[PDB]
Amino acid sequence: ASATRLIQGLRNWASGRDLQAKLQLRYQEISKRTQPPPKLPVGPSHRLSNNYYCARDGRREAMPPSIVMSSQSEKKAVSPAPPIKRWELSQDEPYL
Amino acid sequence: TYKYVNLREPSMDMKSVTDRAAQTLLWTELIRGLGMTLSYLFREPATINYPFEKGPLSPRFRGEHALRRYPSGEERCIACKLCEAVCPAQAITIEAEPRADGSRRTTRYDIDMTKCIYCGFCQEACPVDAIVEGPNFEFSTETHEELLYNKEKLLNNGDKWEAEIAANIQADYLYR
Amino acid sequence: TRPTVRPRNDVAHKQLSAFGEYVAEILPKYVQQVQVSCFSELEICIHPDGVIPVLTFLRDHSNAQFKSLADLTAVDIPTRQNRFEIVYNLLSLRFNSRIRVKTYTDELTPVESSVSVYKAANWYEREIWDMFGVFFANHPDLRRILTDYGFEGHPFRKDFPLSGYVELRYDDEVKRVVAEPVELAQEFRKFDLNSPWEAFPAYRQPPE
Amino acid sequence: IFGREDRFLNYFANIRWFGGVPLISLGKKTVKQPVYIVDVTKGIINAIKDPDARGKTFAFVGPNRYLLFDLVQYVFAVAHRPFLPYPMPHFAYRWIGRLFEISPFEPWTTRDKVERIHTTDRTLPHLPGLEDLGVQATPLELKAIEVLRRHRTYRWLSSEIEDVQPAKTV
Amino acid sequence: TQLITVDEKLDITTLTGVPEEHIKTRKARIFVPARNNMQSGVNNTKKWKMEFDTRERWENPLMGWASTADPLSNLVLTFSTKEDAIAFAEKNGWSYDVEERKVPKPKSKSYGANFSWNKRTRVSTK
Amino acid sequence: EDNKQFFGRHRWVIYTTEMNGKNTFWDVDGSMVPPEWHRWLHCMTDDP
Amino acid sequence: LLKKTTGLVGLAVCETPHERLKILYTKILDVLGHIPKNAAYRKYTEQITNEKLSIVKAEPDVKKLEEQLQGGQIEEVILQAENELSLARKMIQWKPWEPLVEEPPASQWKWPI
Amino acid sequence: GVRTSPTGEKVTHTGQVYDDEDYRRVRFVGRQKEVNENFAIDLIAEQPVSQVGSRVISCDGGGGALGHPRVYINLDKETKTGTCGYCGLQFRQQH
Amino acid sequence: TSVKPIFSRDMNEAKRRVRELYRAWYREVPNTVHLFQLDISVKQGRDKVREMFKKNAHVTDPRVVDLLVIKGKMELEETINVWKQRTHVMRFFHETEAPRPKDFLSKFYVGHDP
Amino acid sequence: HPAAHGVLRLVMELSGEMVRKCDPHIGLLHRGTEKLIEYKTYLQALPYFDRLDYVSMMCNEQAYSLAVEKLLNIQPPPRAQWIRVLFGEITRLLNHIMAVTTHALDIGAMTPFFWMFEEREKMFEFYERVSGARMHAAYVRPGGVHQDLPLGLMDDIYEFSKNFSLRIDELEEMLTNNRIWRNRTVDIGVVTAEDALNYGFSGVMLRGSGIQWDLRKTQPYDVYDQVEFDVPIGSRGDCYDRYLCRVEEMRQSIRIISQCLNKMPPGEIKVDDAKVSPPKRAEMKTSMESLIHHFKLYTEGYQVPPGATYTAIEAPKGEFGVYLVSDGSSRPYRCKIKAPGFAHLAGLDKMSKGHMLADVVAIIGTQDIVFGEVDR
Ligand code: SF4
Ligand code: SF4
Ligand SMILES: [Zn+2]
Repeated sequence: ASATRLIQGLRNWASGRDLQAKLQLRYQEISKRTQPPPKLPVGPSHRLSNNYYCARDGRREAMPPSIVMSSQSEKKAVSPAPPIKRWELSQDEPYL
Repeated sequence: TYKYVNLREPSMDMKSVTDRAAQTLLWTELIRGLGMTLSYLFREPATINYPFEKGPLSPRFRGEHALRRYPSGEERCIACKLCEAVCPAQAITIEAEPRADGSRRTTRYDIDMTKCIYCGFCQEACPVDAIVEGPNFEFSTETHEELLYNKEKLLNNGDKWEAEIAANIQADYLYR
Repeated sequence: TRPTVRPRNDVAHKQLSAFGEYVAEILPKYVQQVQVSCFSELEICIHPDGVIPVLTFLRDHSNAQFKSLADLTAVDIPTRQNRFEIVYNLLSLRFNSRIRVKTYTDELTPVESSVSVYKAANWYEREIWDMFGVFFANHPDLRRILTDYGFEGHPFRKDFPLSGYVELRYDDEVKRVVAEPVELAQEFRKFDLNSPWEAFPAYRQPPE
Repeated sequence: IFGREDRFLNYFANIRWFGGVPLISLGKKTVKQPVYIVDVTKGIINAIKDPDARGKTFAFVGPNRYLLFDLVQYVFAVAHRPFLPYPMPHFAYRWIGRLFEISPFEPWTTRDKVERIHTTDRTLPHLPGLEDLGVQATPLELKAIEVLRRHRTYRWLSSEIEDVQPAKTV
Repeated sequence: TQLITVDEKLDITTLTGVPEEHIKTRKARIFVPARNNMQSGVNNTKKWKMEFDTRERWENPLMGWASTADPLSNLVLTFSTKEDAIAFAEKNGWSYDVEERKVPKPKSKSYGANFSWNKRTRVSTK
Repeated sequence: EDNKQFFGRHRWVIYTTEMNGKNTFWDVDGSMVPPEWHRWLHCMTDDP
Repeated sequence: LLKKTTGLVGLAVCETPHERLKILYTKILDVLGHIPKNAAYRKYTEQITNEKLSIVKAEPDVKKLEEQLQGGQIEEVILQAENELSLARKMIQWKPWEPLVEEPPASQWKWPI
Repeated sequence: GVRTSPTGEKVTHTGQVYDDEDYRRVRFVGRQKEVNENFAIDLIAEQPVSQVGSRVISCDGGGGALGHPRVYINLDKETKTGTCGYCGLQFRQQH
Repeated sequence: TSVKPIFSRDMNEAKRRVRELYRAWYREVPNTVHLFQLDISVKQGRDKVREMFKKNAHVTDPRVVDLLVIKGKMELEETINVWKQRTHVMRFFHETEAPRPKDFLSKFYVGHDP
Repeated sequence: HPAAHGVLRLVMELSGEMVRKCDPHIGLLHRGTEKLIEYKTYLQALPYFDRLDYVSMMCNEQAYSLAVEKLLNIQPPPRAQWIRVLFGEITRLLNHIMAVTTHALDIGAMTPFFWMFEEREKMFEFYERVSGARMHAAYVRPGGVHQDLPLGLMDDIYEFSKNFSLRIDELEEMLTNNRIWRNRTVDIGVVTAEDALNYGFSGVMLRGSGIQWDLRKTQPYDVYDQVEFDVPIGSRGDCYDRYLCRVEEMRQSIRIISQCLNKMPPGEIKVDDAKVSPPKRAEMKTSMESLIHHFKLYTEGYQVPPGATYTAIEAPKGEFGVYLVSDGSSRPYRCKIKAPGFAHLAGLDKMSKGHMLADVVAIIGTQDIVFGEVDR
């Protein structure tokens, strides 16, 4: 955004779009290189009361895999999951 | 949740067929591509003038390694060997012994820059902020063994870039 | 256990257990073990002699339709007499699921190739021949795919060391890249990082 | 010493540009026994490692003694080039030998190169050789093809080592 | 029947690609590792290990690093039982030394023994 | 500095012709910048 | 409906889905008739194929049949029927309803070691 | 405080110096040996001892989160001064 | 003790396959000498083939020798087409490695290795 | 060769110019990654995944982190999940720009390469601002992310995502409507749906063949079920439909980036389990348990419960899978990386039947293949 108006007009005609609204070169609109210092918050476990680790352990709740059939009725046939629902068409740009 | 890309059916009427035939015989979209190149001819190029015009960076940048000091002259490292235990490429070699005043200080601190992957595990596993990854990246050498930094080179780099390393740490220490 | 512990899926666990019982009762000749992990994954440990009659079933049955072969893997565990564990990962797009089929073999006994089931395995098990030495019988083109042309030995075996027995360097007398016995300038420092205290009591093996 | 980067076999293979490789009385009076470069290098290495090699004066020679005419014939037979020698006197050889030395760059030949090429190799059996340093002398027939494969044309570039007649030694 | 009868011992020495120098000169050791006495945990003494003898390690001329020429310097193998380790050892043609597992002897602890009446097990202080 | 130019071109340096006893009239170097100016030149801060 | 394309590449439009599906399902049932009754594969395949054949017979339309068969397009349903028939022939050839071939070793499926 | 070896080579703060008969000095001829002239022991010996009026003291090295972990130093002994493990600063009870 | 065979039911079929592989290698050697432009004779290549075949001469297991035959056929296929370079073919001739000490005295002189 | 992606050896039997057989010899970039992964801890093997797909770094980071978190029975905080999804979509834009521009470069259009590498440089600047390294960030870790965003990054991402639509419009004006571009891609490399399914193809290879399958819609992960986006579907299986699918995926990635920018929640960045994620550096220098956990995490590492799992994500090249087997120690017993490039290069032989030399190079380009992930 420093070129003269003739060059901007010829450029806009040749491109077919408006390039002055969206320039690929950054300018003073970007964020400043210096910022105020932040204050990051704490998580949900930063408490002084009722914070026992045995009640919120993640690794210790893992279990060995549940072995079902091992070699040491008229039930229905079963799939691994119900069949996936049919995908709906896009309502924004259906291209149809 | 899906769209039918490239399934549009072309028209059939005489005006659109004449338009398509005119585009075929007169090459309209080739002129469109020529016009787009001509538009890109008249823009400001994004080329910076190195080495007078350095590219933008961040205070978190990882480059050459350095050893810091306390603000009294004492070197910060107390030879805890966390950095060589967390270095994934085993670039850090540490050997330590008690010195004259009984302080736990290093005797050998070697970083192989050709082994180092520049990921900042050592600068984030250091409990006393001793080893840091400075912002310098223009340190290419002409010989392989010059990229084998001992303790003296790292201490000299720390004394050379302390005035920048301290400012970068002061900028970025609240995110850690 | 709300904000940190990963949530548990029980419907998928029940469905996978039911499908594991279904597969085990359909094929009692080859299926040895069926297990469901805590994060809802199904493992079917089968006999090697049923590598082909199981997989095609999962490829062709109307209730399985595992049309995709995601990954073919091999695991080297030297503590067993059948040290090699070949694992197939199958993806079913119709029923939106994943299954795992495991089998065992040693160095000498060949196992039947599944190129007649999934053609992607045409490369995949070939990779195993490059890195574990498991010979896949009835293969179209079985040769090395990742290692050097004159390379000897299978690198991903656990008894194979990290650095190889040879290294390449340029020699100006013979004007050639030559292979020499390895001499590391700095040894790979082996670290003993195992904690001597028991971590998970749920996996405590009973003593002898 | 002959090798890949030498100036002994390559010189003989490069005489063919000028003409028909002239010699002094066809080169049938001078006897030469060239030696491989790797044999000399191994001899030097062993002499460095030998505590009993200090103070000696070794003489490194090849295994077979050839005449110059048959040596040039074998060189041109390995290189697969036509070999048409012709008599040329000794005094006229230095006259054109000094013509090539007036170049400011590296000269192609000098009078001294002509003198040393047409000088027969003396035999000194009293001086210890490569065998006393534990080095076996590699014959010219094993490495001549490796040296001279660069000078062949495209027509005979793919011919093997054994498709040649070895020269007669004395 | 698609099965054959093989009566000879196992031999995968010619298929593993190891050179003979690191086959006929190596001496493997099969052992339960010793507990670290600075600690008190016993979880590191559960599985048998196969280790190899230590070869020459010298100093680098440039940096003083520990240069080596032994490819099997950092090869530790883990086995559940002694028989599996010995079968893996004789399968690959390695001469081996087997060390027996040293289970500690159980004691007879007694807190009252610190307060005996006519014995020498009285604690001087506590 | 000239902030009217686009980002990446708003700060530049003209190197000297004499640095540590070397004639650097032509052979300019990117490592000839002191660190206190290396912070500002590489756009790491807004304060010189 | 007379669909111009099925939406997938290399899959042709089937003009008569009902008759082809009936033919394939009847052929599958006739092939599964040879398998012994105590094999669970015969019972399960017969159950699902009889349910699918009742669905195909009951619905005269194409879109409603596709939406209530839960298989997507009718062409992949026909392809799945063909694959089921091929599996039925291979299962007759294999006979996997026999007991287990061999017990595994005692330390074969134990993790961790 | 860098001393000079009789060969002319400089001695580092560790005390490393190549011997007269050591061949590895060929790496230094025509070039320089990189040593640091700011010795940490001499610079920490110039720091004055801080007099405080408490039995125990807390040291973090200064700067808060930019220093070492905070430790506690006892100053019961009056013959010697309690020294920080990380920073090397020494404190003394003034009584 | 009943195992699954790979190719040979007994030792006879396995040694027949070994014989056929040796015939194929002996026929193939002059072509690899000619195409790779090696500086060695055909007899040297054939004696190297014989040495590599006699290196594994102590194998008395049908499955192991079947795998050896498979690997030899793989190497033969890799050298019929030019997939190996000159370096890969010449790596069978250790031209750059000095011969190690053999007797006890020289091994005692040069290092601690047995 | 400028056509091959760095290291690739096609031995091609040609009938003059028409290809009769293609033999892709690979392994020139085999580094032996998944043995050294077994020889290192989990945090030490985390930067290994930045170099498999060296244009999809945080996607592989997210795959490895999801596998380790599944084995650890923990989950990251919501802000970490939103950051991971936003940077995954930025990474998808990076990979798709690389794929389309390099493919057009081997076809012959070298100008959109220079047009889109400026946007690539801007995204690399975002990477450097958020992690400190331009490509190999090592940012996504098991338990969330390593560090929080620097202030003012969201506005820069917003401006870049504002102008990137015009950049894509310029590229599509250049390449899509061109007749010469069509003549190289209209009837080249047609793959049927069944042959794509049976060859282990995943991602765009399926989606260009009309197969409706996306792992962010069918088997979604952390917060991909909370965003809204469309899935492009091809019709003919040629290179043209898949190029159009990639461009539409760039558009939908921009849509997801905007949705993630407008919906970022406050909170932390790591899990609060200090036995898995390291504590804050201010807490390490003050508390005792924090220092002990910092020591034992940066020396030994956390202990993963024993077991095996297979975690797959939708990388821009397709299904990216990790098979992780842990024996209860602090180092992985086995870690196999399933990359789509292996299956795509395996199917390249059937892809290039009856085609020409330039058709073979177009087929090579239309599969976005990097060989670090192919050779592992
Ligand atoms: S940056 Fe990473 S690779 Fe380099 S020395 Fe530090 S820990 Fe090692
Ligand atoms: S982590 Fe820091 S204090 Fe510890 S040894 Fe390394 S540099 Fe020294
Ligand atoms: Zn202090």
